[PDB]
Formats: sequence, structure tokens, C-alpha cells
Amino acid sequence: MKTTISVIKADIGSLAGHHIVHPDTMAAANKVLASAKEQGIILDYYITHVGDDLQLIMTHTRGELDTKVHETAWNAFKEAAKVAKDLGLYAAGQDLLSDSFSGNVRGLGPGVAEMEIEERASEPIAIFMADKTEPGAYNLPLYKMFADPFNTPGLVIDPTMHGGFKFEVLDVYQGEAVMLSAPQEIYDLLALIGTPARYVIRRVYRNEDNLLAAVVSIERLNLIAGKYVGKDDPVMIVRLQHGLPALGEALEAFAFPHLVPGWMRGSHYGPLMPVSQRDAKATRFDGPPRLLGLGFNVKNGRLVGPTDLFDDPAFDETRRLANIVADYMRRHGPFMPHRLEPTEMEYTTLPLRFKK
Amino acid sequence: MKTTISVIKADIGSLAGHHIVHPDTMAAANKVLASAKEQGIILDYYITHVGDDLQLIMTHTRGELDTKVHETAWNAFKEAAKVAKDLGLYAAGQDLLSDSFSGNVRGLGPGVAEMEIEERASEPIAIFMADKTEPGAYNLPLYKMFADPFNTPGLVIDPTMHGGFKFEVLDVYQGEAVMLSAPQEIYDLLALIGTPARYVIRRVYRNEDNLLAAVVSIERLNLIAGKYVGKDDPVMIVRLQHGLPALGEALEAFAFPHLVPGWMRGSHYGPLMPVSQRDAKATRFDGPPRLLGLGFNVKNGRLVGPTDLFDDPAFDETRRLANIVADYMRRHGPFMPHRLEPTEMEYTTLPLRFKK
Amino acid sequence: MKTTISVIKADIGSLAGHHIVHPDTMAAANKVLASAKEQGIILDYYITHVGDDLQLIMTHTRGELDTKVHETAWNAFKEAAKVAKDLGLYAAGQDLLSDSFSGNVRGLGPGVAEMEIEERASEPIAIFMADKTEPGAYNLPLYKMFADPFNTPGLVIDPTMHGGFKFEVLDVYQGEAVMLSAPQEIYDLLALIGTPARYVIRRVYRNEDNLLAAVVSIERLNLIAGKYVGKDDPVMIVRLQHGLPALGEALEAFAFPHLVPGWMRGSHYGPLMPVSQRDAKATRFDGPPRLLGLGFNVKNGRLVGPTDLFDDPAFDETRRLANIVADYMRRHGPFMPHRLEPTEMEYTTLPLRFKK
Amino acid sequence: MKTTISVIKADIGSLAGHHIVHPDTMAAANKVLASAKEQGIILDYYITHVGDDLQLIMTHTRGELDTKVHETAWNAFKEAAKVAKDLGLYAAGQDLLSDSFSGNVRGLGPGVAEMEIEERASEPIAIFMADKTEPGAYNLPLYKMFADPFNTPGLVIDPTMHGGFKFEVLDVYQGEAVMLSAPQEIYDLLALIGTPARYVIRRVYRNEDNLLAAVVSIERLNLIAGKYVGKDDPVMIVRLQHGLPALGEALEAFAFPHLVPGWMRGSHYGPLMPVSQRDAKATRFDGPPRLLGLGFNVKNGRLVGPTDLFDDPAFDETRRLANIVADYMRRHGPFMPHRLEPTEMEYTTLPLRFKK
Ligand SMILES: [Mg+2]
Ligand SMILES: [Mg+2]
Ligand SMILES: [Mg+2]
Ligand SMILES: [Mg+2]
Ligand SMILES: [Mg+2]
Ligand SMILES: [Mg+2]
Ligand SMILES: [Mg+2]
Ligand SMILES: [Mg+2]
Ligand SMILES: [Mg+2]
Ligand SMILES: [Mg+2]
Ligand SMILES: [Mg+2]
Ligand SMILES: [Mg+2]
Repeated sequence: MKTTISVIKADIGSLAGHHIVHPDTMAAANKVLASAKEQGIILDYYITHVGDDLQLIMTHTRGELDTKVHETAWNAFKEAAKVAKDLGLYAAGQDLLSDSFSGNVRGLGPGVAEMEIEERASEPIAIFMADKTEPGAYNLPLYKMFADPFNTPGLVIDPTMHGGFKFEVLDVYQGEAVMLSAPQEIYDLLALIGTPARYVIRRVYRNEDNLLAAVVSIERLNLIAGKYVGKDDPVMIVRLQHGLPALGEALEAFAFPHLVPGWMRGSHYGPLMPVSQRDAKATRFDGPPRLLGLGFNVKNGRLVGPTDLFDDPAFDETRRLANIVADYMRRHGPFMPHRLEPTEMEYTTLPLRFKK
Repeated sequence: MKTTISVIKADIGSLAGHHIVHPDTMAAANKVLASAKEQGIILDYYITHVGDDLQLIMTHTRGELDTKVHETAWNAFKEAAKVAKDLGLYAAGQDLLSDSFSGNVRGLGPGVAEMEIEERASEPIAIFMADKTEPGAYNLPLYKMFADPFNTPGLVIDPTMHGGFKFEVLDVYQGEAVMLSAPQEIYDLLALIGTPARYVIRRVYRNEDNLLAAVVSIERLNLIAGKYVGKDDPVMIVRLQHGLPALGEALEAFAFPHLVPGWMRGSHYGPLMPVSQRDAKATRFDGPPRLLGLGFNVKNGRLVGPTDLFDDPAFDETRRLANIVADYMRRHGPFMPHRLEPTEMEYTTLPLRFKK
Repeated sequence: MKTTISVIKADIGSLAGHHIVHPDTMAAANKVLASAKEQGIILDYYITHVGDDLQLIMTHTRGELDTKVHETAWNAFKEAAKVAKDLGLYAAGQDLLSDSFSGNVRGLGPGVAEMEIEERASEPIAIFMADKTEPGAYNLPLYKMFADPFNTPGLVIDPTMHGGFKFEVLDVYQGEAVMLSAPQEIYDLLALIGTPARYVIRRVYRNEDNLLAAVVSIERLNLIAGKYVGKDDPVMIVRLQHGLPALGEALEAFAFPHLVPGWMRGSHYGPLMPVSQRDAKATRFDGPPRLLGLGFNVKNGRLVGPTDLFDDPAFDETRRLANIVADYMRRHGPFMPHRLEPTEMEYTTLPLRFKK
Repeated sequence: MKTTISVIKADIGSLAGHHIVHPDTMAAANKVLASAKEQGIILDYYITHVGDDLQLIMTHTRGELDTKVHETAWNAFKEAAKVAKDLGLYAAGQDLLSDSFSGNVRGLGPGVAEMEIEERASEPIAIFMADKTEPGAYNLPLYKMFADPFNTPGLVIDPTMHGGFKFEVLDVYQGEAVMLSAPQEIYDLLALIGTPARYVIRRVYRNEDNLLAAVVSIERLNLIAGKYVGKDDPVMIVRLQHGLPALGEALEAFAFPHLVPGWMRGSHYGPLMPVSQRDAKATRFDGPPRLLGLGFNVKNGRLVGPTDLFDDPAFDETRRLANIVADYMRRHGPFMPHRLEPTEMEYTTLPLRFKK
């Protein structure tokens, strides 16, 4: 008997630009999930947003890629999008690329990260949700959490973690994945994941017992649509403690606001800014990219929490540095490396008299 | 069938100096607009303030310079001023220069920015309202939003924007306007708008289709009254997205807190400080100048929102820099260039034994 | 009768790594140029280095791409490389890719920027030489100097400059060039030069009279060798004053230390640090990239000067920001966008178990 | 036929406290080494100091632990100490613990780092010499240089380095050493070297070919004398380039001024401050600890150089941070963790009424 934690998210429109989810659209999604919970389809849920991305966090006993859970999410998004359209919100139904649902949401526009697990003696988790970036934004943090002993001293001091972790790395262009184990294969790992537009960490497992420790949403709108229609805006679930990274080691991996692709027009690098729920909205230059972190405990399918992780003074300098770096990046205007590299600009309209 | 967005504002008195609009005066204005909405004169409205300037944001179907909409605003201001006088507020009825109303508010004291438009597939807008400065304070930001590719990379990457924008520049001293198109005429444009006391951007249009993209209030109290009676305190409406600047590009143009004329006694340059609604009040040296930004979507004449745009951590360094610059400017005392140039001081009382 | 200014440079080996040119190698080059000057091949010269790149600045009356001037430079490099080898310097003869010389140095390894001009009533110039980067590093500065009215207010105020400048942009991958004129074609210009690895500004001309105003070295070692053998380390000559940018406008364009490609192992972005002659050496992470600027007047083929342009307190904050940004970039380790994009890594050894 | 690089150092007394080597004592050492060079005992040498430690850098063909080379160093120290005593310098002959020499300097007081090598196609090296700390101060930097891919991206991108490096770790308390290979054994490595007073990296080798890449002096005065008589003040030689860390990767490892044990009275942690030769002297609180870095090329036993590595603006923020951290540490007074842990204080006089 297992519990599945599913985070399914989508942009269904937003106020004043790609800025923030309107509360009336969340209330519409809530009605759908409330009904699903009453019917016993799901055991519990929490709805929120980061920027213009509406987040459905659900626990249930129906496994990964469950048609009914995914269809419940789809319906919640559709009801939210209808309210968005009635309110004349910008980009109403943005990420709902298909007219209809079948099978599951993957390839329809919504992003999904989910894990079916056996709840541990206690089951603390952190869920990270980002706006204005793509799934590869989690590569550097996951490398740090699970492989870098300067981030996660448990790797050095905690006998249960000494055996290390392995990474399922997806080549999103070719649709093939490889497993690489730390610390033995870290140089090979970094040779790949250092290119986050192509090679994305999708899951992480503990080596000793193959315990599933983290999952990342790997939907990429560029690759689904064949052109730029928005930033993917990814989510990740990380299990904590008991020989997995401590909450503090997971958070340590976000204390440095690294440059991630996306931001204005899906065409720029900007610093990932960890923020409180109230600050999870896109402003200057349609960002900077925003990261919301929520901590929960899962108990018999119940979601206890959330606690808003980055809403705390220990991240005030991280936010200040993100602001300073955003200004520095912006002084580059439309030049690389503030503007994206050509292989990723090729999905924008940029492509649209030379003499020998 | 078109929707008109009208922002009409006026100083009708304030608490403790030129500091803040008193809530009882807003409640008085509200009664008038509530009645107008009930009667179907206007479709929706939002009332707020920036500093000592009371803001009436109205949507309706009666066009630009409509006598009845303007008279509704005038009456709301008069009721607010009566409450101000009953409360013994400072400068009760300040900007109500005429004893009576006729035609429209222009030349009577209140400022107005309005645009009659066809609502787009969605109609996101930003409305900017400033205290302690004059309309030319928007020249540099509008130049950046609509012409500078280091601000608005859509000009470079977005095929719909590549054709550029044109600017209606008003010579406010001579009462004549010229149209200049970017990027071809940017050097000529800057030769004018670099003198913001004289040449003010009044409207901006997209070149390809002549779509009206922005409007600025161009009432100038100095020029209406023939002497200094206050700072004009201007407003601007900017349409967003769909081949116009993104919300983030409009906000990028205010990320640098530039020096603007006004501040204490209408006689100084100080940095434009973008602020939240709660911080939209004038304090040190009767400023620094304050900028409030509200995002809305317009839907069949309904105002959805507002979202308070600058109330966000991405502008915390902008505010800090404004504070540092304010202190630096203030160490100049009554010397140029902190004090205004003679041609603009001539409207103050400054003019009021030399030997060959 | 014209004067040609030729800057020909090459890495012929360095002390302790890719750090600094050894003085004995400069003395060897000097002997060759001293002889050439005595023979009347060249009229004057100045020898220096930036980092590990030995710089030959020569004036003569023999035109661009002169075989004898280029062969003189080649011989000076060969004598310098022989001393480097005798001293056991690192990478002795690094940029001397050919065993022998023919025609000119282009394609043999050395970089060259040269302009044949008619000396003006006075002929002030600035010569910029960079280590640990590539020619496209000058794209943003040249755009600013010659097209951006926020950099070069002469474009707005100086009637002789109002007509603007045009840019010869080389597609270095395809070996074709296009001319684009500012301000009319700036959005098209930026769409190209924003990708500096591919599209490089090679020359700039004044529109009114087609006066040649600047030239950049466009040798790219990657493209010459078919693999990474070093950073190109480019040079540029800019003519000043008399309706061309003032010295101060040229220097303004380097006051922002932008991110440029190169740095460690030719595989990273780092900030361009303008430095004095004494600080023109590569240290932390084999950089940051260094920029030396020398001002001269040219008088009947005589080089009057140099003055060391960035050795001045007005660039102390530029250097401090470069240091702060270098640290921030370095915390990214081997991840983009600190590490280069894949299309440019493909020249490194990086290219050297996936399941569906 | 091999070349040996030997760095042998000792404190023979200093001016005004433990502050700086007096030049007359260096001139005395010079006479001895000049004679040794004339006799052909050594091929070349360079004499300098860091703080109160007199440094003899010698190249020769006599191998590691050569009695005659060590006796030459001993004699140079004795002549320098005689001058120190004649000048009434503080702590004249400090590190000369034995009255007489036999075999080699190890265990007599002087520190030694030496490597017998086959000179590579070119042989660039960096020599690091520190005052006011102990050999374990190099553990974190050597880990970074040779194992951390966020420091040395060659580990990821350079096929010649992908196989990694191994570390000879000396347990200085038990006098036994272990070899640990990166990246496979990094967690075990860090579990040891994270305690730098006990486990010290002594040598580093490349895994592929067992090439000797670095050596550290492991003399520890506490353990030689059985009590505190000074800080060991260690030296290290690092070979560079050609599939070993680049100069810039070696320097990157010192860009963070980490806390190291020693400083005042051998009893405190303070930040390691990389400095120029002119700044290599101990001041505030008898520090902070100082690090001098000299780059050379070795050519047929000749020392070409030095270049003063940290005398460069790229380390100005490193020095500023060291100053800020020194002040912060100092506000702790005699409390851990500014004061050393008890197991290391036990060598001081600290050890020299409790009721149940
Ligand atoms: Mg959106
Ligand atoms: Mg989003
Ligand atoms: Mg998105
Ligand atoms: Mg007032
Ligand atoms: Mg006001
Ligand atoms: Mg006013
Ligand atoms: Mg080199
Ligand atoms: Mg170079
Ligand atoms: Mg080079
Ligand atoms: Mg001493
Ligand atoms: Mg010492
Ligand atoms: Mg000592």
C-alpha cells in the first residue's frame, strides 16, 4: 500500500501580463479538487500558485500517471481557465494546449512531478515550484543536494548516506535517459547536466537501497509545441531526512541564486530568486525567476503543512544578491550571455544582404 | 463599440502638509462615483491616492474628453474638497482652480490621461500615478519602454514589434505637437524630450497599425496658473502585451530611479521612487517623488485588479538607491542642479546693488 | 598619401601558465622592429603585452594587408618565440600555427587590426587589446560607442554626428558580411551582434562621408584550427574626436564590465576587466578577461604616447564590480551560463548508456 | 635525468616581533647559496620571505632528502641566524631546534617541500608559502584544485584529467599515510582532511599515470618539540598545465580566504590572506595568516621568474573579505571557535577548586 504525491501545474491565465494567478481561478480549481476529495479519488490536496502558474498538490493512492488523477487536474485547470476567460485575464488557458484530455496531462501542456512511495517512519518532504524558468533550473540544486559534500555534509558524516546517490538524467532532445552514480561518476554527470536545456535530472535515488528521493517535472513546452509558447515553469518533490538530505541541506542548495534560463520572453538568463508565497509573482522584466518552497509531512495520505520555506530572514541576502545580479545582467540588453544561446532562441521568433 | 479608460486626478487637500490624502475625502469621492456607476454613466471605477493626489480610475463608453465623465470627476473632487475643508486639511481644494466646471477638467486644475480603445483579445494595462513631479518625468521611462532595445528586447526579437513605435511630443510652452518615429528618428526625439519641462511625450503609437499604446496627462499647473501652485503630479496609462511592451518591459523602465523635477516647493530634482500603495506618501523633503503602479485587465468595461506593481522585492534596491541619491542630492542645499534651473524657478517666488 | 596603423599580435608563450609575456621575449621582438624602423619599412612602433599576448603597434605607409609589414611582425614573433622556447616558457610559439609565413599573418595564428587613413587635422586614437576573450567581446562596446545615444551624446547634440554610423558585421561562420546603418537598422543590428560568437562587428564607418572610424581583429583560432587552441584575444583601433566619438565616449563604452566568452580553458563567461598596463596579466581562473587601452596621437606616421587609459580612479568601481561578478559567476561551477553554450564548447574536448 | 625542486624554509628571527625577515639575514643566506651554486651543488635558487619565514627555493639534480642540499640550507639558515643575533632580532634562530645538522633538515626545525621530477615539454609551477599557520591549511585548497569540479573544470572538460587525482594523506599523529582516489573516495577523503591538524595532504598524483603533481611540507613543530614553539608555516609546490590544474585553477583554490589555525600565539583561527611580496608580513594580531604565491617555469634546472601571483587586482576582494572576517573573528576574544580546540591548545601553556 503506497501513497502517491502528485504535483500537477499549469498556467491558465494571469492578471496584467504573466504576473500572478487571480484568486477567482484558484477558487474554481478548488471546487473540482474538493469534489474529487469528497469522492475519495484523492485523499488530500493543497492549491497555490507561483507567479502565473496554478499549482495542484495532491495525495492519493492511485499511482503515478493515473488517468483519473490527471483528468481531475485537467478539469480543475479547465474550470480555472473558464473563470480566467470570463475575467478577461491575459493568456487565458495558456498551458492548455489540447482541446481535450486523454490518458494523462503529459504532452497536453501541464507539468507534472509525482512519486509513488511507501511512507517512511515519518515522511517530511519539500515541494519546489518555479516561475519563469525551465526544468533544468533544478540541475545545479539537485547536484548540490545529493552529490556535493560542501552542500550536504551527511554524505561525509552520516553512515547511511556515504554510499551516495544516483541520477536519472533525461536527454530531452533525444528522449533517452541514463543513470549516473555519485561520487564515482560526478565528472560525467556534470559534463551533461551543465547543459540544462538538454540534459535534465528527472529523478534521484539512493544507491544503497534504490530509494526514490526526488522527482522533477520534465515537460518542456518548446519541445511539445515546436515553438516558444511560454516558460515550462517546473516543479520538484524532494523527500527529506532519514538518510536523505535534511530540510536544511535541501534549502542550502538554493541559498545561491544561480542564473537560469527563461525570464522575459523566454529569452534570457536571470537569477533564481527564492521567495515567500506573498512574493511569488513576476514583476521587473517579467521576473526575476521566482522559487516557492513548501514543506509538508505526509501522514496516511494527509498533507500536514505547508510551511513557507523561503519566507525567512536566512534568505534575505539571497534575495538581495538576486536583485543586484538582475540589474547587472540587464545592463547587457539583448546580448549573450544575458540573452539565450542561439540553439534555444531558435524556438522564439528571432529566426524570422550578406555578401561574400 | 469602444471602451474608454479615464484616469482623472486632483489634489483636494491633505493631512499635515502635502503628505497624504485623508480617507474621509476618498469616501466622499466614492459616493459620487458609486452613483455615476449606478446610473450607467461609467461602467466601473477604482479610487486611490498617490501622496496628496486623489485618483479616479474610470471605465466607460463615452469617449475621450466627455463632458459628463469629466463633470462626474469634478463633482467627486468637489465633495472630497468639502470634506477636506470640514476637516481643516492643508490646502483644501488645492487643484480646483476654477470655481465652476465647464466642458471638461482640462485647464481647471485636475490632470487627465484617457484613451478610447477597442479591447484586444485580452486587455492588460498598467496605470502609473506620481506625486511631487511633472508629466515630463515619464519621458525617459516611455523612451525606454517603446524605443530602447536594452529595455524592451521585444523590439529585437518579436516580429510584431520590429517596426517600432512613434511618439507624439508636445511642446507645452508653444502648444504644438510633432510625431517622431523610432528607431529612425531617435536622435531627434532625444534632442527634444531630454528637456522634459518643455517637450513631453503625450501619446505613443505602434508604427505598423497606428495602435494607441500609451497616454500621459499633460496638464501643467505652472502654465495653467502663470505661477507655481503645486506640482502637476502626472498619470499615464500603458497598454501591454500582444506586440506592445510586456508588463515586465514597462516595469523595467522604472527600475532606474531617475532624477525628476518637483519635490520640495516644486523647486528641486530628486529620484523617482517606485512604491507600494502603503508607501505612496510624501515625507523627507516632501518626497522623494513617489510612483504608484497598478496593473489591471479591462474586460467589457470592467476593471479586473488592481495588482500593486512596485510592492515587490524586485524593486527593493531601486528604493534603496533612491534613498541614497536623495541624501546625496540634499547635500547640495539650494544649489543647481539639485535646485531647478532658472527658467523653471521663474514660476516660483524666487524672482521676487549691482555695480558695473 | 596615407598613414596605416597596424596592430598585429600573437601569443608566443608565457610565464607560469597563460599568465604574462616575459620581458626577454618583448626585447627580441623589439630588435626586429627596431631594424624595420631603421630600414624605413615602418615609421614608428610601440611594443607591449596584455596577459600572454605580445602586441606590435606599428605605423607605416604600406597599406592594409602589406606582405612586408606582416612578415616583419611574423619575424618578430618568431624571434620572441625562440627566446620563449630557450626560457622553457609555457606554450612557446602558441599562436604561430604555421611553420612558415606567406602573404600575410591572417590564417597563420596572429591577430591583426589595421586601418589605412588620411590623418585628420589631428589624429587621436585609442587602441584596445584584450586577453582571455574573442573578437565579439567588442560588439557591445562598439554598439554603445557608435549607436547608443545614452553612451555617446554627440549623436544627439553634435550636428556632425547626427547622421549616425554604419557597421560592417561579419558572419564568421559563413564568411560573409553585411552593412547595417544606425539608427534606422539598430533592431536588425542587435538581432545579429547579440550573438558575438557568430556575428562580429569588423569595421565602423560614419554615414555622412563613409569615414572609416574603427577596425576589429576578426581572426578566430577555433575557426582557423578546427578546434580550441586558445582564446583569440582581440584588438581594436578607434579613431576619436572631430565628429567621431570623444575619447570619453569610447571609454564610457567600457565602464560596464560585461560578460564575455573565454576565460578558463576558453570555456566560460566572465566580466571584461579594464586594467592598467601593470595589471594586464591573467590570474584567478586564468583571468578575469583583461582589457588594456592605450591612447595615442598619430602625427606624420609618428606615434605620440601612449597614455594608459584605464589606469585611473574613474575605473576603480568598474574593476570592483568585475571582481564581484567574477566570484558570482564562479559559484556556478561547470554549469551554463558560466560555462559556454554547446555550439561553442564543441571546439573543446568536451565532446570526447542512454536508454529509450 | 631528473630535476629536483626543493623549497626549504625556516624562521631564523625577525624584526619587532614575529613580523618580518630582516634583509641583512637574507643577504647572509644568499652568500651561502651563491657559493653552492658556484660549486655546482645546486643549479639555481631564489631567496625570499613570507612574514618571519626565510624561504630557500632551489633547483638541483641531487634528488629528494639530499644530505648536501639540506646541509647547504642548514648552513644558510645558520649564517642568517648569526646575523639575526648580531642585530638583536626577536627569536634569533627560532626554528633551528638542533645545535647541529645530520642527515637532512626534517626534525631539526626547518620545513621542506621537494619533488624530483622529469621536466615536461614545459614545466610551469606555483610555489605557495604561508606564515602564521600549519600544513593542514593547504588541505581545502588542494582538495579544490585536484578534486572539485566547481574549482577545476578541467576535471569535467579535459579528457586528460577525467581520470582524476589521488591524495597521499598523512596521519601526522600516528605517522602513517593512506592513498585515496578522487572522485570515487571523496567522501572518505573529506572525513579525514576536514580535520587538518591531524590529517594532512602530503602529495597529490594523477591517477592515469601516477604523475607527481603537488607536495606539501609536513613538518609540525608542535609534534617535533612536544610543545608550542611557533607556527609550522608551510610551503607547497604545485605543477601546472598539461593535464594538471591550470595556473588559474590553482589560484581559484585560494580565492576564498578560509579559516586556518595559527595566528596569534599559535592559538587561533583566522582567514588565510593571499598577498603580494611587499604585503607578506604579519601585523594585526600577528597576522592575519599570509600566503605568498610565486609562479616559475623550470628549464634545465633554471628558475625562470618569479611572477608574484596574488599581487593583482583579482584578489583585492579576497583580501577585503579576509579583513572583514578577521575583525568578526576577533570579537570572539578567547572563545572557541576563534581560539583553538582543546586538543591543539594542549601544546600551549593553557594547560598550566572544583567540587562534586
Ligand atoms: Mg503566463
Ligand atoms: Mg509561469
Ligand atoms: Mg509557463
Ligand atoms: Mg498638495
Ligand atoms: Mg501631489
Ligand atoms: Mg500637485
Ligand atoms: Mg597563452
Ligand atoms: Mg591570451
Ligand atoms: Mg590567445
Ligand atoms: Mg617567528
Ligand atoms: Mg612564521
Ligand atoms: Mg613559524
